[PDB]
Amino acid sequence: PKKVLTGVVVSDKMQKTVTVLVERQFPHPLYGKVIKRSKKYLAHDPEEKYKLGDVVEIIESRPISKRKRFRVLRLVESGRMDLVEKYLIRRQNYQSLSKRGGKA
Amino acid sequence: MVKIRLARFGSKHNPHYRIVVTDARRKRDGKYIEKIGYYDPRKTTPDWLKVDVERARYWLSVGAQPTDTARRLLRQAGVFRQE
Amino acid sequence: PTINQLVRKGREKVRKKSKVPALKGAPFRRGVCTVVRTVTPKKPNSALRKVAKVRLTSGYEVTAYIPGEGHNLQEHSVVLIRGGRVKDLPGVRYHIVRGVYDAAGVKDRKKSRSKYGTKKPKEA
Amino acid sequence: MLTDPIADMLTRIRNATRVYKESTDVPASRFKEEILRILAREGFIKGYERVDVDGKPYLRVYLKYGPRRQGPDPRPEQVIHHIRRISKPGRRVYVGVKEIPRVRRGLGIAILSTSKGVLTDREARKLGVGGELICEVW
Amino acid sequence: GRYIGPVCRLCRREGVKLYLKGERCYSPKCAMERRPYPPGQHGQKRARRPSDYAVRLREKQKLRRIYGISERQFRNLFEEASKKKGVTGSVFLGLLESRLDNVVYRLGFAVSRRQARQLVRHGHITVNGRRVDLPSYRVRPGDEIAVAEKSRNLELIRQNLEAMKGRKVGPWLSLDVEGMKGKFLRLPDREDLALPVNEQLVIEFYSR
Amino acid sequence: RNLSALKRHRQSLKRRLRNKAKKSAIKTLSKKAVQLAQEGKAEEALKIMRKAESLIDKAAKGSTLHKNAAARRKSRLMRKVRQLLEAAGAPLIGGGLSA
RNA sequence: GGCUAAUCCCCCAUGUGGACCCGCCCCUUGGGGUGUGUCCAAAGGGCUUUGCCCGCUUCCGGAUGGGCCCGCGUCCCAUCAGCUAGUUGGUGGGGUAAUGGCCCACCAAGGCGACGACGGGUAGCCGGUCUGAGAGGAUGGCCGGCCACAGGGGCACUGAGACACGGGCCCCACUCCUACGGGAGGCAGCAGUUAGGAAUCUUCCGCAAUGGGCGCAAGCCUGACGGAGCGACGCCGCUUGGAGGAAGAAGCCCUUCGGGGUGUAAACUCCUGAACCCGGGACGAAACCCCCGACGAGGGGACUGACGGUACCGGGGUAAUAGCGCCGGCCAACUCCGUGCCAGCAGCCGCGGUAAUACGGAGGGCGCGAGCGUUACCCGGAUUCACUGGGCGUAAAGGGCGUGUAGGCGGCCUGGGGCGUCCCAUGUGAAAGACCACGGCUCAACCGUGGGGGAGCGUGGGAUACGCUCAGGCUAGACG
Ligand SMILES: [K+]
Ligand SMILES: [K+]
Ligand SMILES: [K+]
Ligand SMILES: [K+]
Ligand SMILES: [K+]
Ligand SMILES: [K+]
Ligand SMILES: [K+]
Ligand SMILES: [K+]
Ligand SMILES: [K+]
Ligand SMILES: [K+]
Ligand SMILES: [K+]
Ligand SMILES: [K+]
Ligand SMILES: [K+]
Ligand SMILES: [K+]
Ligand SMILES: [K+]
Ligand SMILES: [K+]
Ligand SMILES: [K+]
Ligand SMILES: [K+]
Ligand SMILES: [K+]
Ligand SMILES: [K+]
Ligand SMILES: [K+]
Ligand SMILES: [K+]
Ligand SMILES: [K+]
Ligand SMILES: [K+]
Ligand SMILES: [K+]
Ligand SMILES: [K+]
Ligand SMILES: [K+]
Ligand SMILES: [Mg+2]
Ligand SMILES: [Mg+2]
Ligand SMILES: [Mg+2]
Ligand SMILES: [Mg+2]
Ligand SMILES: [Mg+2]
Ligand SMILES: [Mg+2]
Ligand SMILES: [Mg+2]
Ligand SMILES: [Mg+2]
Ligand SMILES: [Mg+2]
Ligand SMILES: [Mg+2]
Ligand SMILES: [Mg+2]
Ligand SMILES: [Mg+2]
Ligand SMILES: [Mg+2]
Ligand SMILES: [Mg+2]
Ligand SMILES: [Mg+2]
Ligand SMILES: [Mg+2]
Ligand SMILES: [Mg+2]
Ligand SMILES: [Mg+2]
Ligand SMILES: [Mg+2]
Ligand SMILES: [Mg+2]
Ligand SMILES: [Mg+2]
Ligand SMILES: [Mg+2]
Ligand SMILES: [Mg+2]
Ligand SMILES: [Mg+2]
Ligand SMILES: [Mg+2]
Ligand SMILES: [Mg+2]
Ligand SMILES: [Mg+2]
Ligand SMILES: [Mg+2]
Ligand SMILES: [Mg+2]
Ligand SMILES: [Mg+2]
Ligand SMILES: [Mg+2]
Ligand SMILES: [Mg+2]
Ligand SMILES: [Mg+2]
Ligand SMILES: [Mg+2]
Ligand SMILES: [Mg+2]
Ligand SMILES: [Mg+2]
Ligand SMILES: [Mg+2]
Ligand SMILES: [Mg+2]
Ligand SMILES: [Mg+2]
Ligand SMILES: [Mg+2]
Ligand SMILES: [Mg+2]
Ligand SMILES: [Mg+2]
Ligand SMILES: [Mg+2]
Ligand SMILES: [Mg+2]
Ligand SMILES: [Mg+2]
Ligand SMILES: [Mg+2]
Ligand SMILES: [Mg+2]
Ligand SMILES: [Mg+2]
Ligand SMILES: [Mg+2]
Ligand SMILES: [Mg+2]
Ligand SMILES: [Mg+2]
Ligand SMILES: [Mg+2]
Ligand SMILES: [Mg+2]
Ligand SMILES: [Mg+2]
Ligand SMILES: [Mg+2]
Ligand SMILES: [Mg+2]
Ligand SMILES: [Mg+2]
Ligand SMILES: [Mg+2]
Ligand SMILES: [Mg+2]
Ligand SMILES: [Mg+2]
Ligand SMILES: [Mg+2]
Ligand SMILES: [Mg+2]
Ligand SMILES: [Mg+2]
Ligand SMILES: [Mg+2]
Ligand SMILES: [Mg+2]
Ligand SMILES: [Mg+2]
Ligand SMILES: [Mg+2]
Ligand SMILES: [Zn+2]
Repeated sequence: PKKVLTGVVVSDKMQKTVTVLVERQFPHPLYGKVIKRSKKYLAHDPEEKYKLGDVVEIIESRPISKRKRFRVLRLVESGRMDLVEKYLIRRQNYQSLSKRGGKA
Repeated sequence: MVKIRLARFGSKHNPHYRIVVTDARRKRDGKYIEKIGYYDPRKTTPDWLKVDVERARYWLSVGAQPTDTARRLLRQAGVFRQE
Repeated sequence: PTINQLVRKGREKVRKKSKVPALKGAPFRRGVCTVVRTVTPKKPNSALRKVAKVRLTSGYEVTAYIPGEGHNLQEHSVVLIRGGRVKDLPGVRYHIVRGVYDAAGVKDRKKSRSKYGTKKPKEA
Repeated sequence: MLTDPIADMLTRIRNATRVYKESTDVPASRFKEEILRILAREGFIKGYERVDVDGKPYLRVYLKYGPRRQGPDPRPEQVIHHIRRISKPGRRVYVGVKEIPRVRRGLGIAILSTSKGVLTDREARKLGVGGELICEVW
Repeated sequence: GRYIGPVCRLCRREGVKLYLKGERCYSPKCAMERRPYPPGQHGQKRARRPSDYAVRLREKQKLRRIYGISERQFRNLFEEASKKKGVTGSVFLGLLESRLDNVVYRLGFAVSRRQARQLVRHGHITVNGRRVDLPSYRVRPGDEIAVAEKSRNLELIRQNLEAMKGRKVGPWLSLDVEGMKGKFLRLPDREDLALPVNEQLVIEFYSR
Repeated sequence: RNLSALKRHRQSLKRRLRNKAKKSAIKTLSKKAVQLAQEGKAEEALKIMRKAESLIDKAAKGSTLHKNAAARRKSRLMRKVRQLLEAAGAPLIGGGLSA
């Protein structure tokens, strides 16, 4: 069945497209500990209906573009930037770990 | 087209075929679609030929084309006997 | 380390390094003898051991021990080498196979003959 | 705070028994109490009871031991020879019924936590369920 | 290859009596009956406390040297025994005992195992009618091991089978001295066999 | 010193020229139609559109276009023509365009 | 340049139907229906010739095969940390069987990265295989599946299908032909040659069988395949003899010079009788086809064997290959002579400088046997990368200290949810292999039939203790 995923909209600076961050949890194959890895999906939002901070369902779809095979199925829960926050920061720390400038 | 034929399985001088449904283009001992019997040309045992005639009839009903030898074997097991 | 740590860095597998760059892993390599000297063993021992600098097809040049009572390896002998160092002569890590190519077998050998390329003593 | 209250308890007990204490108090939690019941029923402790140390709820855990002994060191054998935490914050361990262990060819027990409540490796095997392997005791 | 050579020296090294000759092994000429000490220039010297290894080695070498089987074949049987269900030691002895060349010896068609081997290779034996000349052929419970009809008139088979008139046969077998045939009733139980061997040590030798 | 199957190469070349030509026609008329429609010439543009439609379906009779390739072309054609017309309007000869 | 046939190409017609545009209905991404308009069909051949066969056209469906897309999984280096402009997305096109920046205009300014982007190294992936108690480690040869390539690079044509190993075009490198303008070619098919290498076979037989292409069929093609050949390369089976033979030949080796060992071993005696010589001699092969019947069901008859005069059965019949490593400890097996830190041995510890069980030989002995050793490489032992299953005061190992980001982890009670977790059913998990059983070659290797498993993933249903999440509460942590 068309895979359905739930996630948070972390970007919407694109036309009719939003970025959804989907987390997942599983037992490390050798160390057991439940670890939590995640991935971002560019989902189709033709009505520009979804905004930053929405937790949405996403459904496997027919290609809309390269790098874009999912459509926003529906809104699960509105606004909640606490999630958008983790992301933004986790990305900001990247500056402070190379050779140039950054923030601690 | 798809066929019903014999795939070789025994060993040197010890042939044992498998009556099989497969695409005509596949190598003979390659991936078949279904096994519907087996055949020992040297009748080394009382059970040298078995054919799932209900199944044979199915494939035959969908286009499967038997080899002249496969047909010969299927007949022997009353695949075409309409009596 | 903590499990979180093993999850973050994991264990590191041990890479085993060779003692026989007879290249291609190959069981044997062919070469030609450059020099055919003699060497002095280390500390505990003393004697005149027969070595041989060899230029391998492997595209290598290394010293290889010449086992047995007596040989016949000049400055252009075609030799076949195998793995096997000589604990006394640091730097010698291969043996010449007495019985192949130019390195003749040992004569009047009667025990461990196969290890010295000496055919079964004729006669009855 | 304690990072693992069940391990804290398993140890308070491990410790108390090594110096043959009478009882031992542990901060109370339903889950902890639930584990004691198995502990009691299988005859590892004499039982326990809710009490109020100071102003907060605890659980006197009446320990139990064998008889005095012969020769040097008369100290009695332990009822709880071994009591170890298996699942832990940082590394939770879950098992399927087909994967439930067998502590000392049966002479010991494993305490799982299932959706059918806290059970021993048999109560679990019986009800045909598995869950979080909490600890083993023998 | 099946060895082929001085057999009594094997008795001398194992210190026990193996019957690689049938008669003579019951006679005051048995060598074991007059030189129970190992062969070679040191047979009479003071034996040194054997090593745990030596003990196991010697013990297995004894059991194998009894059936005249190759270390190769021998090892394969043991592995097969180890795989099968049941006490490996016994199952091992059952299999070793199910070898036609051995069964032919048990039924007294031959004086020794090495003789029963030749009687098989040369067709003088039969299994359920059809002839078999494979010393290693495995007799199963219910089979009938007989002498080849064309062979029933052999000076050697005459003697051997005559001498059988009167002798008893293993509880797992059953001879018929008249018709020159017998039957493998069932796999011999450990108790039935009385070999000077501790199969336990053997299983350990292959455990190393 | 070789295979008489060089024949397939000869045949291919004729078949190639045969296809190339059928298509050139299709394109040329297709444009012609789109152009007339764009200029408001309805009766004229539809008239030509039908040839195009016909040539396309015909090309599909054999292995020139075959498939849904014709379908695709007819579609894109009738759409561009119907739309270009509607920007002045009045589909006279009511050629291929359905009511 | 000229002539000409067709199942070659084209035009008109017929419209079951189908395609396209627009509308309406159901359905929900471009699925199904309906209406008007437009557009689109075809090929003949053979006869036992007027009734069948082979074939043609359009459409719906089946079956097989395949394209594209998505989740998760898939080595080493962070002494590679920033990467990106068709780049990321949008609108409109083009292109295709089809989605898509696949391609193109135009607009936006995005996309990716420590959960390792980008870069560098290495590498076809898998079923499986080897090893291991397992977890795991290593591996991907044969066989089966998928992918990629066909001298190197690029490209399209034809076609249901190709960007085509024995098709085409261009560039490049090479070989050959050349009357110097210009042409020809590609064994990573079978066999073979040459080069490289430690090392890898026959320019064999057959199309009898299984399979494939074309043909109504007869039949043709098939280095696919079925066989044979070479190589102990591996596995399995088998032989070089069996029984009797001296308080024990000779020779050889030790010796307390009494004697001890090789050893029932030999010679001998009797028995069987591998090799070899005769006779017989196969399964694999019954279909296609023909006749009857209806070209069906059914019945009947005929042809056909490379392997091969091989397997195997019967008769006769000789007593007739044994080697290799090792014997100081680990490690099973000891003495003499020779040599004198020499000649040499050596896996580690070590051995030899005058009486060496360690060097060399001999006698004897242990091991294994058509093999035995050696080298190389993988797993093991090695809980020595420790998940199972390790450690850091002095053995290697605590960061010089703090502050703190991400992350990891989280006290007590109640409730909702049910992501983790657990349960049931179900689908999937090809065949081969592996396991068990029975069975076919005299056994076995090998092979056939059958059975039993299986983690993971999809779907439906269920549980809610623990973890997570949401909501509320508490004061024992923390803070004031
Ligand atoms: K950045
Ligand atoms: K069908
Ligand atoms: K054409
Ligand atoms: K012409
Ligand atoms: K119409
Ligand atoms: K169809
Ligand atoms: K299909
Ligand atoms: K499909
Ligand atoms: K587009
Ligand atoms: K384990
Ligand atoms: K692996
Ligand atoms: K791999
Ligand atoms: K693997
Ligand atoms: K045909
Ligand atoms: K018929
Ligand atoms: K014969
Ligand atoms: K002889
Ligand atoms: K001397
Ligand atoms: K000395
Ligand atoms: K010595
Ligand atoms: K020596
Ligand atoms: K290792
Ligand atoms: K330090
Ligand atoms: K520092
Ligand atoms: K709840
Ligand atoms: K395995
Ligand atoms: K499932
Ligand atoms: Mg937006
Ligand atoms: Mg995901
Ligand atoms: Mg020295
Ligand atoms: Mg070495
Ligand atoms: Mg030596
Ligand atoms: Mg067993
Ligand atoms: Mg072991
Ligand atoms: Mg042609
Ligand atoms: Mg033009
Ligand atoms: Mg002309
Ligand atoms: Mg119509
Ligand atoms: Mg419609
Ligand atoms: Mg309509
Ligand atoms: Mg009209
Ligand atoms: Mg028409
Ligand atoms: Mg006609
Ligand atoms: Mg588009
Ligand atoms: Mg399109
Ligand atoms: Mg692009
Ligand atoms: Mg940027
Ligand atoms: Mg490569
Ligand atoms: Mg291990
Ligand atoms: Mg295993
Ligand atoms: Mg494994
Ligand atoms: Mg393969
Ligand atoms: Mg090439
Ligand atoms: Mg075609
Ligand atoms: Mg085409
Ligand atoms: Mg081609
Ligand atoms: Mg290709
Ligand atoms: Mg070629
Ligand atoms: Mg060469
Ligand atoms: Mg053929
Ligand atoms: Mg054929
Ligand atoms: Mg003598
Ligand atoms: Mg004898
Ligand atoms: Mg005879
Ligand atoms: Mg005779
Ligand atoms: Mg034929
Ligand atoms: Mg006729
Ligand atoms: Mg007729
Ligand atoms: Mg018939
Ligand atoms: Mg020893
Ligand atoms: Mg001297
Ligand atoms: Mg000297
Ligand atoms: Mg000396
Ligand atoms: Mg000694
Ligand atoms: Mg030694
Ligand atoms: Mg390990
Ligand atoms: Mg650990
Ligand atoms: Mg350590
Ligand atoms: Mg230190
Ligand atoms: Mg410090
Ligand atoms: Mg801090
Ligand atoms: Mg924090
Ligand atoms: Mg908590
Ligand atoms: Mg948290
Ligand atoms: Mg759930
Ligand atoms: Mg399942
Ligand atoms: Mg399978
Ligand atoms: Mg059998
Ligand atoms: Mg099977
Ligand atoms: Mg399961
Ligand atoms: Mg479910
Ligand atoms: Mg609930
Ligand atoms: Mg809750
Ligand atoms: Mg709260
Ligand atoms: Zn004896």
